[PDB]
Amino acid sequence: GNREDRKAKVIEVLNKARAMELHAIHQYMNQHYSLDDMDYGELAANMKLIAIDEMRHAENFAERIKELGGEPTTQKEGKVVTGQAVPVIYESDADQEDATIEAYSQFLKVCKEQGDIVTARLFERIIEEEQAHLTYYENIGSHIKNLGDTYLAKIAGTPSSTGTASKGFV
Amino acid sequence: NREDRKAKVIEVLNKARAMELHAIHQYMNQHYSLDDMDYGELAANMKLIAIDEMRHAENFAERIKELGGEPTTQKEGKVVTGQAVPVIYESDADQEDATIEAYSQFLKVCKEQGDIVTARLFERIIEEEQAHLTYYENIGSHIKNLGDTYLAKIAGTPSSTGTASKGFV
Amino acid sequence: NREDRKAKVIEVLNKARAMELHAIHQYMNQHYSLDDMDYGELAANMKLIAIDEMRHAENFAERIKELGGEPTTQKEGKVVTGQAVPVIYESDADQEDATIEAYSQFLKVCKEQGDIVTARLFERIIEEEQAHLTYYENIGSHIKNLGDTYLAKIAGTPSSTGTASKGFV
Amino acid sequence: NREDRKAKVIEVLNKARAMELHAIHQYMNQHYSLDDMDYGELAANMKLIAIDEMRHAENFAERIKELGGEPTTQKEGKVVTGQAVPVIYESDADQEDATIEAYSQFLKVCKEQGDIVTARLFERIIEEEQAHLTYYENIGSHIKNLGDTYLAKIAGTPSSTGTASKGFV
Amino acid sequence: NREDRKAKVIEVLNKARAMELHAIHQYMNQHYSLDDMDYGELAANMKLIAIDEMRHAENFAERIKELGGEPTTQKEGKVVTGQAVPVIYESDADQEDATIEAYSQFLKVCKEQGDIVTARLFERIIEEEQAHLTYYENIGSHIKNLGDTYLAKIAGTPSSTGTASKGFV
Amino acid sequence: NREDRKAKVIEVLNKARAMELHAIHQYMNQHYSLDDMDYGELAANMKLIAIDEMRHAENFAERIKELGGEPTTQKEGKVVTGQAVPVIYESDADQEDATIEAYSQFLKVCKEQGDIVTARLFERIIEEEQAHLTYYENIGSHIKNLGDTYLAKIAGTPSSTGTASKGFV
Ligand code: FEC
Ligand code: FEC
Ligand code: FEC
Ligand SMILES: [Fe+2]
Ligand SMILES: [Fe+2]
Ligand SMILES: [Fe+2]
Ligand SMILES: [Fe+2]
Ligand SMILES: [Fe+2]
Ligand SMILES: [Fe+2]
Ligand SMILES: [Fe+2]
Ligand SMILES: [Fe+2]
Ligand SMILES: [Fe+2]
Ligand SMILES: [Fe+2]
Ligand SMILES: [Fe+2]
Ligand SMILES: [Fe+2]
Repeated sequence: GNREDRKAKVIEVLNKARAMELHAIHQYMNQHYSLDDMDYGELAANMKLIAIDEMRHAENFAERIKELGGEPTTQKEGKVVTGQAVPVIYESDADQEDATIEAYSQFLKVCKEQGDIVTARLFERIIEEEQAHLTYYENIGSHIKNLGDTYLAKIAGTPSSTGTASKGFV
Repeated sequence: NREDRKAKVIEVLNKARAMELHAIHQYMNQHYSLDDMDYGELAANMKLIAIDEMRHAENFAERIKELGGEPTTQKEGKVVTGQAVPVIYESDADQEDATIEAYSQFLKVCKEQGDIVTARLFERIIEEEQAHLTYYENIGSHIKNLGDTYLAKIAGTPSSTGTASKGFV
Repeated sequence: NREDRKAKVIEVLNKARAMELHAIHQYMNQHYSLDDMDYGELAANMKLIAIDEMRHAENFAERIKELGGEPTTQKEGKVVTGQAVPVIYESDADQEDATIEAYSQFLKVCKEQGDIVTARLFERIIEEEQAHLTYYENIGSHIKNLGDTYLAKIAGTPSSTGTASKGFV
Repeated sequence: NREDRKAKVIEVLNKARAMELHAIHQYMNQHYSLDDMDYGELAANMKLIAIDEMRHAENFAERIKELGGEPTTQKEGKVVTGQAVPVIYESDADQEDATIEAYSQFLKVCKEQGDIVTARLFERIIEEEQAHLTYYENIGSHIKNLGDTYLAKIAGTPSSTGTASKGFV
Repeated sequence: NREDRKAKVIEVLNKARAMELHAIHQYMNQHYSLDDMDYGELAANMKLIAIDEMRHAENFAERIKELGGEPTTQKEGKVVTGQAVPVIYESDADQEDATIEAYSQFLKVCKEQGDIVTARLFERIIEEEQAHLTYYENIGSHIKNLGDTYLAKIAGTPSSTGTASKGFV
Repeated sequence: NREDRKAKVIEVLNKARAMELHAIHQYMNQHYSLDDMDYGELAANMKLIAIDEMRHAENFAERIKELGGEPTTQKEGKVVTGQAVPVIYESDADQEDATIEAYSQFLKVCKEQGDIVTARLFERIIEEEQAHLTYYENIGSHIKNLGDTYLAKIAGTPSSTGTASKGFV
């Protein structure tokens, strides 16, 4: 289609992806608070670090949406599942990252269809980061499945720090 | 006694966290606009304040967990988009003021319920909200009183908030 | 005057009765939750104490009739739903304590009105409420000091309160 | 969807439960009067029918819990007091007849929402309401057709409903 | 058509029977593992539910024979092995829920084909499946909320389901 | 070695269990027909023998678990349906004979693998299969020698195998 139409179709998949990120941020941070509460430090820490990757994805999608003339969404897609036990956390996050990669690859095809190279490349890079998340989650899930409590005993009491504090305003 | 007290504090903690979640999205939205407008300094500071609200959201969640509750994932209120520069600063000062007002009452509940740790948490965050309020009031005043000469000075400034986010990848 | 002495005692009996009707709904509400949760012995004793409150309600009504009045059908206050197990026992203890205080005052009115039979009725029921209070305090103390290890013991226990309600059908 | 079908059944379950709570209070009110009038066998059967409704109210509440809902604690409508013996059996019949009509409709909703278990629960309770209906129409007919000649035979009969309520104390 | 009405019902009867054959092997597989882990009460009840499934399979076959059909000997789906304890009670609950959904559809086919006797069979068995579902949910809830503290209680319990097989030798 | 000795025995145990699963379905299929034909004593005894096979399948499964294995859920071969009464008893005699042959080879492996306990399990079960074999040969002999005169005697006889199999519901 025309210039405006081309931007609009891409703005639409960008807002769908971004809404998926917003969901991931809250879901992963929800699991983070639980892991932290259970005092599984290394697990709690990497979960937050992955939530921060999703915050960056959300921001990148937003910045591209503005560059195309659109308005970045503020609504998350789907609802957050709370109270998941450890094995459910890792099995569900693996499923969610898989679904994400599936959807983002369809979104990339749309960008290519609309002749938007820059946005297509954005999705490409982010899909590669989602793959890292998927592999991480699959591996934790696999050890939980195969090694049970004996694997968890080693994470118990480990540091949970994600580094120096959030460069903020105050 | 104890059980009732805990439940009442968890309720105000979640109300506050819900307000933090609103603020994160509202400020980041305005941050995208300022960046798009290329007012770097305003863009940068708006995001840094958004990261303060993220840390508030997280401190509330952690206290909620310590008290046996579940931290909410829904924001309070709707995000307003398309605000022009004068409206951004007038509204944000209004939001910060209202936030301090509500948190002050939340604080009071914590004291009535005998929860000193949660009261101290609110106290600390309220002091950080006062800093946000003052910042927004100040930008608002210079936009009211000086416009362009002031905005031309912000035009083209760096919008970097420092080194990139420690993440997983 | 005989009629005013009766009117005055019927008044406190209906207040008491309304409190019983509340307690029936409140404790049975909790019973449905404990059953759902499959905490058998706890569900069963909760319902057994509710049945005590039904009996109280019944005895208050029969004395009211004896005095020429009309037993009320409205419960005092409202029932709290969705209470978690720690809150169930803390609040139920609270409620029994408040009942004994209330009833201790109603008994005073009876004596003041020269009604020995109603006064003895309140005295007999008050001792039963003491038994309810001690029970709830005891469970409350176990859930506080032992938490999930105590509940693990109750998990899956029988929830029978004996033979089913003899009824009409 | 699954949650929509459960919510719709919970709604008609809560309506029915509110009708049961009302029947419990209405019929026990009459029981207090019949006992006061010293018509023991009428009073005893009235209380046994109220206990049937208590058991219906409990069954509905348990099924509501199984479906994830919250059982109501509010009765439907208002309790009429001070009814005379002819009015008692005339209105109890009307009420039983109206409950069977409503429950037949509630049953239809369960089926529409594909809830077999709840349909059979309504089905079984309707057959018990029918036994209540028949009892009230029969007593009502004797009071209307025979009056005092018939009541003379009930005067001073036993009112016991058997061994008293297993309770907590 | 008389023959076609029977044919359609026999088809849903064979489909339900195939689900029953599956449940039998799936539950007994988990029974062998729970016994292997020496959680007697859980192993025992798991095997008692399997035996309920054997009886449903048998009742379906008998109705199929009455209708002139041939009872299937293939199970629907495959058995999952090596499940961990939380997975056992999560899947069985899911499987009981799915069974109820289907049997209610099967019931509708019988009514449409005007087979009252078969519909009534499905109705009764659906009530039994609901008792199974409730059981699995309760165990999975205790494993979820109490973990090993609950299992410690079960460890080393008797696994007896009673007197042995009334068989031929 | 120890594991390989266990693995070889698990293999013949699972082969035996697959044969039991087949006999259960094969014999119950014939039980369904015999009942439909209303030859009760024959239908009763066929079901009783299938319950014996159920027990064998269970003992094999239990032994497999003891050796670290997974009990198979797949049956050996196919169920033949629609067999005439004479074919039923000739084939089952033939099936029992072959099982004893196979079982006797399986016992050998146990001994070669140094597994005394599993060899003794096969030994006790082989004695039961011989009881089954004699039974089936006896009936085939009456059908061959006496035909319809034998069946006239069994027609309308009781088919019960006892009170229902105690289950969960
Ligand atoms: C971008 C973006 C969004 C999307 C908002 C939108 O509406 O577009 C975004 C959204 C969220 C939201 C929700 C939450 C709240 C989640 C919850 O509590 O459930 C949420 C929570 C946090 N983020 Fe977040 N954010 N965010 C960054 C960017 C974005 N953030 C950058 C950058 C940093 C910088 C990290 C640093 O260096 O300290 C960063 C850090 C945090 C920390 C870590 C703070 C600490 O440990 O001190 C927490 C907690
Ligand atoms: C269930 C349930 C409810 C509904 C509460 C809810 O919110 O779901 C429930 C509600 C009430 C309410 C009001 C009253 C008060 C009636 C009035 O005074 O108007 C009320 C009254 C009575 N109930 Fe009650 N019910 N109910 C049982 C179950 C429930 N009942 C079971 C079971 C038994 C067992 C029968 C026995 O063995 O005595 C039992 C017995 C009684 C007796 C008999 C005491 C005695 O004779 O010693 C009286 C009076
Ligand atoms: C063990 C075992 C298996 C193998 C499953 C596995 O994968 O390990 C086993 C498998 C099967 C299978 C198929 C069927 C279905 C037959 C068919 O319809 O083809 C099958 C069918 C039945 N079993 Fe069964 N089972 N099972 C016992 C043990 C085992 N069961 C025990 C124990 C009892 C207990 C009876 C008692 O003494 O009370 C018993 C009884 C029955 C009854 C009798 C019901 C009644 O008369 O009420 C029927 C029908
Ligand atoms: Fe992402
Ligand atoms: Fe991701
Ligand atoms: Fe804040
Ligand atoms: Fe602020
Ligand atoms: Fe009481
Ligand atoms: Fe009490
Ligand atoms: Fe009723
Ligand atoms: Fe009724
Ligand atoms: Fe079944
Ligand atoms: Fe079942
Ligand atoms: Fe066998
Ligand atoms: Fe055999």
